[PDB]
Amino acid sequence: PISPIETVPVKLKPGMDGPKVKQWPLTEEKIKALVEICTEMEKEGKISKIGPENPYNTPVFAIKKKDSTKWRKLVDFRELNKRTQDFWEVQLGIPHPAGLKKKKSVTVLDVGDAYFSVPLDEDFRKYTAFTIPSINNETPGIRYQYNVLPQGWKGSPAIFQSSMTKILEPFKKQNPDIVIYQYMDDLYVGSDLEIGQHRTKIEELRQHLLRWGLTTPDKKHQKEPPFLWMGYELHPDKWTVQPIVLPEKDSWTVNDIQKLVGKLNWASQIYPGIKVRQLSKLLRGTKALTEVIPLTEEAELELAENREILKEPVHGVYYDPSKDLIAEIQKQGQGQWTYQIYQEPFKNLKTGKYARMRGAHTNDVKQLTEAVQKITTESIVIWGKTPKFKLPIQKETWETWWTEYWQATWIPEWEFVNTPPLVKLWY
Amino acid sequence: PISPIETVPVKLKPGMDGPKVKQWPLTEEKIKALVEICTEMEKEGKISKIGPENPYNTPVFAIKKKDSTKWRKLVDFRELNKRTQDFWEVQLGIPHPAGLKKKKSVTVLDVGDAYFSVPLDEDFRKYTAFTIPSINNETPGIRYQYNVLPQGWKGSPAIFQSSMTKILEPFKKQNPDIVIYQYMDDLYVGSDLEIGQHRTKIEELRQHLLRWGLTTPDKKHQKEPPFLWMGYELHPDKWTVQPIVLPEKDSWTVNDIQKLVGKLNWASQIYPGIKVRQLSKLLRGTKALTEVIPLTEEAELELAENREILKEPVHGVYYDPSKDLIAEIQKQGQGQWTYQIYQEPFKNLKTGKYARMRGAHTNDVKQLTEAVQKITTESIVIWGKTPKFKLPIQKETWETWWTEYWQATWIPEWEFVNTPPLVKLWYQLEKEPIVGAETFYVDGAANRETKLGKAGYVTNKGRQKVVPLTNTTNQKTELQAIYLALQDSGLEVNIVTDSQYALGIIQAQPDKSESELVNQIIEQLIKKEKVYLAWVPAHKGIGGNEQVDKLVSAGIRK
Ligand SMILES: CC(C)=CCN1Cc2cc(Cl)cc3[nH]c(=S)n(c23)C[C@@H]1C
Repeated sequence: PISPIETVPVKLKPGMDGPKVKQWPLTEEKIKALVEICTEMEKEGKISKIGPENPYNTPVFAIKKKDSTKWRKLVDFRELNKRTQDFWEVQLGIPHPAGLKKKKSVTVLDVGDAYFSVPLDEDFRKYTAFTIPSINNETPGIRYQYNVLPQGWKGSPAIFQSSMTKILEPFKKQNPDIVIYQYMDDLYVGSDLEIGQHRTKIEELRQHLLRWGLTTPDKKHQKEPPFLWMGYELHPDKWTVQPIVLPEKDSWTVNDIQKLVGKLNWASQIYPGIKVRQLSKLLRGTKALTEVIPLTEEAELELAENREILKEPVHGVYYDPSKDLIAEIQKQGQGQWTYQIYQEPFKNLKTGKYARMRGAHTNDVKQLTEAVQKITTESIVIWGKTPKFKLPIQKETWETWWTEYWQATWIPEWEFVNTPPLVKLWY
Repeated sequence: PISPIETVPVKLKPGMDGPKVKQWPLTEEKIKALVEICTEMEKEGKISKIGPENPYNTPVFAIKKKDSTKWRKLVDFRELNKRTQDFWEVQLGIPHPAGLKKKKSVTVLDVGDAYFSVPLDEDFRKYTAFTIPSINNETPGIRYQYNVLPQGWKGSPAIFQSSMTKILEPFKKQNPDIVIYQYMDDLYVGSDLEIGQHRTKIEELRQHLLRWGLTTPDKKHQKEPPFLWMGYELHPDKWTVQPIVLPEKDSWTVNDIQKLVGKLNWASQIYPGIKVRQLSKLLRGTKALTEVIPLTEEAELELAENREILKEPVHGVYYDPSKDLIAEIQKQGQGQWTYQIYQEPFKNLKTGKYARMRGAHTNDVKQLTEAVQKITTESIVIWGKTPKFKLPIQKETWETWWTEYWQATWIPEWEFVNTPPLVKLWYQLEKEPIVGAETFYVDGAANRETKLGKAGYVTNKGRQKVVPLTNTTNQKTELQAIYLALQDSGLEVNIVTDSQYALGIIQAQPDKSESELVNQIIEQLIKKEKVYLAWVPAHKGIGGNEQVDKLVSAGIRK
């Protein structure tokens, strides 16, 4: 509406042009799901139609954010971000609450609908150019530019930051114990009160946001007595390593003792503290892969000493804020996914196994894509940034079906490793 | 005159200034001729004179063209062009025929010199001033400047095709029943109006376009019955690529080997079989486009087999949103596979192939997928939907690949239909070591410096052996050593590998590879009843692997 305001003059990093990514081709059910949106979005005055003189681009996708609810836009702002907010990571860097991880219960709300007010300098709008396609490059597509705050951008919560610190004041007064990290377009609010009480404090905030500045939270629940959207009730206080346990086979068949001695040695790299010698000695002797072999007493000590040494962790559990973090996921079996956020090999800051049995809706390009967001929220909470992934998937298959299952608001940068496993065992 | 259209702001690159491409004094016989054609463009108002406060310049050459009954003008601003800002990409994307639906009639209109009907930013015209002398040594500058989208300038094509789409906006509203598609300077209009009834609209539009400079003298829309565009050939209900002439001769050089493997590939959009493994295989000849290439016996087999096909031509049908796109994939060659898409019973819509250039050892069930995949990725792109797939493969085969393959793969709609080389698993390894079976502690290395080592193995029952193999290198030996364990062994054998590569390759249950060293293992795994590959690393204090490690010293002292 007619309620203009001051523009935080926005700019680029040194010596660079705007994103010029190219618009990936999308479905028919989708090319429309955006025409409508964007076309509401011009009346609304948020976006405008542009001309040739503007040659930048950013992919626009389309999804259904609530168990397949209503079509919603999702600009891939991955490339204009680097091209601006990296120099803006410093200028308006929304600070990271390292205690949030500790709160026994977390909740995440979509304060993104808010940015929707602050106008953008018409000296930067140029670069948020985006493009909606057509079925067979028949129609040259509809070209838009942004006039409010590109809601995908890593430099928008930053601009509209003051406005939030403000809208959040009395909440902090009243309850000066809840943490509130404001990453991208979400607000993680962490309390440490009774299972249901954490939720309480939240309906509250979802409400104090409301009445005040038209920033709107999302209606997590009503009376809806159905098993849909259990809830984003995170609890960042749990994360420990142990199912990289050695199968204790009281039937130490050679084959068994073979693989075992095997794994054990790779560990030498992840855990410099390993000495599998006199155990190897037990397999020394061409024998049938189905017999017993449990001798070298001193070696057996090596079996306990290692079994227990696996509990006292690596040096590399040190976060180095100038190191982009890498997440690697691994099809461990049927449903059971796995991953390990590291920064320098074997020095891994975090591990865990994403679980969702096949038979149900086993779309592998689901359990992972789902396991790519969980793993990626697990990092907003913790390290306050998203990890570049290594995805056990064909570039294409993923580039085809990521956007279906992506319910999220941001997009971690990624890479697909056609490179096999050694690790996909039980880890 | 000039079509009064909302002008669009073109600029030069930041910090940069307009052209000063001065020019070598022109041909008097063609300099006057510059005035006798410019004056027409100047009175046509496209060219206006100035001289004092605008310093910039560029090159006004002059030339003649196809069946020229008149002299032509020329001024490429490829200097200014690079000093001109960057625009929106003219058009990346070609409406590949097969996607098109049938419209009852489709004229094609020349969009004449619609570049000059459109105007140029009243500022960005200063950087367009050109210069014409008069006598080798006589008249002081006869300087002109542009007012309308010049004929070679980074932006014209776009500023232009922007303008037109604006200029066709009203008509495209009132007429939401007659499709248009610009093309450089052409316009394909295509209604469902019956001949003439259609003629009513071309005429209206023709007049519409006539109002804001888009003069369309394509009289009652001149429209050659067939359509060559982008090398296509389009008819009211069919498309193709007609003149594909696989040449035939003796010296088949890289340059022509390429060209030969171009047309061939192209042809595949519609020709139900065109193979291109062989010719492409050798086609990897580097730097010698001009140097002749010995078209090999199998590369010959391909070449004309295709000719057989490519003589009996094919008609491609147009899309129709009444039916789901259907997909058939059958394997024709070795790396080779084929797919053709239809929705109706049997006249073709689209055809294509998927040949593997993965690296060196790809599986077959996997290999169906990658093909399948390519098609989804292609249908999405053209028809905006997704062929229901029909594939030569029980699910019994498919579902066993994902439940056990590492990388994941997702499979949309797909129905099974029996055909010839049924896609399946030939050999399937175990989980647990086969009980009691002769455990082979294999090994096979070779010196880096001496390509010649010795594969061989050692069983539980003191049963050694070894084979001297020349022209080898560790890799080619740890596999060779497996094969041997797969030869002097029962129908249910366990095997211990030093290597990984080896255990890698076999462990992935691959089938074809082009070499006999790997290949022979496959046909040993196939005929078998129960292999069991297994890995324990070299010199890992593994005395069990130590012997296999020291065994070979009967062919090298160290
Ligand atoms: C492929 C090109 C330049 C198309 C332009 N063009 C003309 C055309 C020609 C044939 Cl034979 C079938 C066609 N089917 C459709 S839809 N079109 C069409 C419309 C567009 C407007």
